[PDB]
Amino acid sequence: FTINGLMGYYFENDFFNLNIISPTLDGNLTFSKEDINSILGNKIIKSARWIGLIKPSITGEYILSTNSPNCRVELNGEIFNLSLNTSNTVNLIQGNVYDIRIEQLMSENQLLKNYEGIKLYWETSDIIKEIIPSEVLLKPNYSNTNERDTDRDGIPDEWEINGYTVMNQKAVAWDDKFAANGYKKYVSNPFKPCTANDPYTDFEKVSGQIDPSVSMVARDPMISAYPIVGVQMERLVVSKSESTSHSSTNINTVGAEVSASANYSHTWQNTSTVDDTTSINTAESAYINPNIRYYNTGTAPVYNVTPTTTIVIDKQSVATIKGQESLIGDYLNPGGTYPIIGEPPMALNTMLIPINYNQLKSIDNGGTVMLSTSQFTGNFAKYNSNGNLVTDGNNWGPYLGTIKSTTASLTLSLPDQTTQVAVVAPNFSDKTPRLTLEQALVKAFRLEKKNGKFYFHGMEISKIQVFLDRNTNVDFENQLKNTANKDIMNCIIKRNMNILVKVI
Repeated sequence: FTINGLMGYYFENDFFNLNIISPTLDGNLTFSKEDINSILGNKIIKSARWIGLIKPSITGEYILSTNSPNCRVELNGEIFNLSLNTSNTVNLIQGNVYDIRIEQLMSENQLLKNYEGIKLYWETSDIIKEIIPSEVLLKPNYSNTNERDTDRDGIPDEWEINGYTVMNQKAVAWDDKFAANGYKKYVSNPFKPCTANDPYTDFEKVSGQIDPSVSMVARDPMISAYPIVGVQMERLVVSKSESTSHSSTNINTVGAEVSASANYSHTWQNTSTVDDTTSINTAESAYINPNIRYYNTGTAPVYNVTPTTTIVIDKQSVATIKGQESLIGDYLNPGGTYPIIGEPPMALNTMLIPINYNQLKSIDNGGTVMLSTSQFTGNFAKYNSNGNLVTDGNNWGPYLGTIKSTTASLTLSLPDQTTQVAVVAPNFSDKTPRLTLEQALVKAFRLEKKNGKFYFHGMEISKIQVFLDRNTNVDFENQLKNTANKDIMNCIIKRNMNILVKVI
């Protein structure tokens, strides 16, 4: 587990006031001077405070110590460190974890670009001395509490407002110098430990402390962390009721007005071409064997539940694809299929769906079989504080709710297929932050700026079309008219802002 060790906090002020927040791999709470070539003179780090947990591997009398520099330790009941070789010890047991802490207060920074180079060793009964391995050390769960950093989530309101970027260290946003090398600025809320309205928190996200499977686009505190299942068909095979195999394509819906929706679905057509060449009365039905596969265009992964799809023609339903909960070959990987292309699809009527002559004459005239996957998802991955294991919690469902109410839509299809994402954004009609169509299209589909030019792997942006919603269409005629394209920095977004994006 990459994210395994103790979380550190450094301050330029001799008495805790923030400056930088970077994790530590283990007992060596260092910060090489080669990782501060972005901070002005204020490299001479002054104080520090490492918090986190600890889970030994055997009940024994441990002794925490460090080379020198003034420091204290809060190992649940006792103070320690300083520099002494004696100490008063402290009992630690296997299977038990212990919230830590490590104050530091060096006044004179004789070390320019101050290495600080603080080392922490622990000696048990046996004369075995060595830096605490990252196998016993663990970071502090930042996951939203139960029922100056106001929200209480490992960040300062100053950084949540004025923003904060994150290199392999994480720190405040410094316009010029930083965005130079190419870094995504983070905007956050101070009264919502999790703006995107999700399990994970602001700090946890940007840092990475989250589900490894989540889509990189889901690493911002402004970009939700949910999945968006759905079901696609690959070929329908109908016959007589005691053969009509048809290969067709599927598409990702983005219904228009005359949309405050965001559920799941998949339009469908029928290749009316003659696959070779070529007896229905009226009082006859039909037997249809269709095969379909799942799709995950969300920013997260699904585990337990298997959503329920609603197949229909015109408006006349036909069958429903009830998903089997508590059973899945392999999770529904973010942007993955179930089964995967590495296996065979799953026919609704693998080895019934009826229809009447009136329906049989309406399914072939044009061609369309709607599959509107409702909105049902199983359990997700919650970081376990004690053992430090991303395990199957207890459901997803009640998570989608708050999301939509505070997040706006946004779909694509650049890479090779479709990718739906949600973008946090308050409503027009007070704690959230302000977002625009740009910054939203910079953390929704990863499209930064090399030289202030919006690009996608080099691919121009003057090579992608648009597909907003009727509302925003006129709301864009207002937003635009007031200004003039080029700026692209006045195109604010609101909740339920249905938006799509093709590509030429």
